Amino acid sequence: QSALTQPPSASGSLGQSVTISCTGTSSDVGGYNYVSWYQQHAGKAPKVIIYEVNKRPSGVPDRFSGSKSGNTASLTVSGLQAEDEADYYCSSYEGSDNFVFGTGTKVTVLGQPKANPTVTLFPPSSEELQANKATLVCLISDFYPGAVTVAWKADGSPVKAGVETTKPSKQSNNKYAASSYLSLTPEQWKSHRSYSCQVTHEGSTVEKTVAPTECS
Amino acid sequence: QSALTQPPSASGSLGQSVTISCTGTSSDVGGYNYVSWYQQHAGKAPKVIIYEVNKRPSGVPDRFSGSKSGNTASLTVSGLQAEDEADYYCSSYEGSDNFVFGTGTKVTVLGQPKANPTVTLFPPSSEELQANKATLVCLISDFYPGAVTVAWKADGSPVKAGVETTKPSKQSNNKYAASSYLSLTPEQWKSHRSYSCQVTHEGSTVEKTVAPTECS
Amino acid sequence: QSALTQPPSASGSLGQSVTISCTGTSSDVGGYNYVSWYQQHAGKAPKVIIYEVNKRPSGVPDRFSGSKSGNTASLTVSGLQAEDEADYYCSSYEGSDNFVFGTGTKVTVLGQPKANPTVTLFPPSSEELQANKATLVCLISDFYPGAVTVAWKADGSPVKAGVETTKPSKQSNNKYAASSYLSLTPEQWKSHRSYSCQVTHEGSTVEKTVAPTECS
Amino acid sequence: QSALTQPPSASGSLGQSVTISCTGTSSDVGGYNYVSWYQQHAGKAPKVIIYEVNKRPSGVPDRFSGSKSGNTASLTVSGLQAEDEADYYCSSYEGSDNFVFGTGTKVTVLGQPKANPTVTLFPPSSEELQANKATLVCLISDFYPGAVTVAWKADGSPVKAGVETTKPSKQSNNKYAASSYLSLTPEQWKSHRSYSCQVTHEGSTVEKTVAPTECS
Repeated sequence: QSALTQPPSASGSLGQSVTISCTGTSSDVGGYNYVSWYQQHAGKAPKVIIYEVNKRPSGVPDRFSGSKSGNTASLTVSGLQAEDEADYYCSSYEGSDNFVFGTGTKVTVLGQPKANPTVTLFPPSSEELQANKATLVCLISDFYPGAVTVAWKADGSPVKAGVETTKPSKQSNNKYAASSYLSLTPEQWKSHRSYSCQVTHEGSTVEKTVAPTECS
Repeated sequence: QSALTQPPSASGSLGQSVTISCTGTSSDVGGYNYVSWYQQHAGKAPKVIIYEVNKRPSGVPDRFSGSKSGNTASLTVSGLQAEDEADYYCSSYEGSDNFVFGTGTKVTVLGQPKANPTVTLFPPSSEELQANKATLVCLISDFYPGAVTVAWKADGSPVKAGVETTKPSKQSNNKYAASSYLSLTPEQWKSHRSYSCQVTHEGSTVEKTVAPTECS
Repeated sequence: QSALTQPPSASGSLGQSVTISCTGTSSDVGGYNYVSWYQQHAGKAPKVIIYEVNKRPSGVPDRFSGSKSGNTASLTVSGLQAEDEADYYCSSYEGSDNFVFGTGTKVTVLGQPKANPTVTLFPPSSEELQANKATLVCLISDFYPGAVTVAWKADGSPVKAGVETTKPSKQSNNKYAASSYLSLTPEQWKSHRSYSCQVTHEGSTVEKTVAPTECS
Repeated sequence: QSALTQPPSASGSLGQSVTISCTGTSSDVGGYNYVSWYQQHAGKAPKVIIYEVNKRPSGVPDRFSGSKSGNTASLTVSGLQAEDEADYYCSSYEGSDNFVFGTGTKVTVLGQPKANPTVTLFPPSSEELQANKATLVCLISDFYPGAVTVAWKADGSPVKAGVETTKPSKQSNNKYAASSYLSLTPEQWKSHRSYSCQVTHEGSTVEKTVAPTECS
């Protein structure tokens, strides 16, 4: 369906203002005047915090803003101490036996660290070399801002047919951790050059390449 | 506060029919209509799936209605389909632009086969150990239920303050499984005798010890 | 033969919602409509209670609908009301004047309070015994569940080939209880020491012995 | 609602023809041309055996008849060996968010005896004279044709406010048995003259009177 184009996590420094945008089509969000922005303060009941454009229900606060920028719907939060710490959802109204929601701009800043992802790439074992099950597993410990873009490449170009990514979590301090792994035939492996696991941030990134070969 | 009464949890089969009950004030669901429901599954953005009272866009197969007796507004999926089970929610106009919604349900639907669990662990590359440490990662690829525990054993005894786990899953509408990680350097590693991961799951315990696999 | 698939038994509460599923050939419920349902409770004459597919005359409060996904035509009572529990049935035109109907359901609805049982036995008039026999009759007036047994004891020991019982009930939408009868003449009577009726019911046993009551 | 006026049990002698009638109003059954007559061969799925007037589905037999006698709807069964042994239901179509069913003319003849009801009347006990609970219980053993009209009178005239009648049954040979009892204050009892329990057949009847009074 639609996508209502939303960055992943917006990560300020308390006493801040962010803009979350929401691109759709030109029809809706563009011409159309009905955008809605809700808040799931750690999921559950994402409340309507913004409706119409910059309109606001009653049992929702101030500090809370939003515009219909001739093609992008944007919410501007301007404070953010112990308010934005929510999942944020942008929704586009329209008359098609539907009405659009977008992707999840989640907010926080309450943590300690906004330190980086720790990735490693464990290319296939003997599960693969013998057991013939070609699994390269790409791992990410010690996060702080839990945001995991990951993209794999197959020798040069994108790769993504039989690859999974474990929605993330990590205890102890919290931080965050997660995985992404790919499973195919041996050869698809040993016949092939290299696999890349690049988790991404904005002012973050880390890339990694595992390549085929031999034993002792 | 404007809450929408609805149970926190639903159950059923896939042979008969399920009904979630969204109840409120005559204000919201008494003398007003405009009860929309959304299909959310923790991570995709909620889907309008009965609007007004029982009006439904491509997504309602058919007997996936809702109607509102008095102010007790129940949506029924007649039949029931092996979907994923999580959150359904109802919002009504409660009028003066201040929409409100009942939370919950989720589901307990037989008609999805329990699975058994499939492990992959990949401590290696084949240097890892001569030069530093790498780290041990265990991956249960799958098994339906999502009700488990993993331990790791160093030739017979659990090592300690040397373990990190937590997640249920991802997948699409398939299963639930996660991955464990221990840092064990070299001798911490092999000096360690040999390592099984111990997947105690639903009365069946499964597990793989790994020793000399070398390079894959 | 033209049968209408529907479960033989339904269950639920009175807090949520129940759905009975009437499924058949596209002939009946595929490309034809005209699925009517009747509320029968073993003794009153069945009541049309969703006609065509979800059209309903005074009797449907409201969310007491039915809809037909594909040919799986489910009727939902949203809410559910402490009714009596027994038979619901669906008939569709299956066209060429040869209507057909699914049988069953009945119900298992919490939301009706179990009762305890209340006995009355009346062997007498006050001559009965000097002149012939009369007969012993025991009446449990009531108690909700309807899951029991009655014995009769002649000062401690069950007499034999001297007993007749069987029934669940009547009442309106209240309870279930019945009445026992033993013919015991005179001496067969008092020569008999004294008679308790023994109502073994749902883990609680209740019972009344009767001796000298004389005339009432 | 309606009543669709139907005698209770029609009781031939095999190789016979009976007429079951169905009076309603003048509107329906009268003018109206839609009567329907179904068969519950010991309950469950009462099939449509007659529709329109004398029209008959396909998987139903011959021997089976029915007319729309300008105000009474009648079915004439003409054979009856091992066919009529059913509950029989007369139904009147009409356009009032309804469609009428009538009362239950049940059929049989397969038995041994078409012998009479055995009634007794156990007027209040000490439950009543002391316990102050005024219960006169009217009992009917050894039936063959299970048909129990019962009517109580209070000194002369009808009586029926707090009186029950246990839908009937009896094991051993079968036959049939049942009860009917009345519960009121002592005085309503001892202040009052007499209570009558008349079970009725057609070419049957039995009447019984219990009157108030004293002990030893």
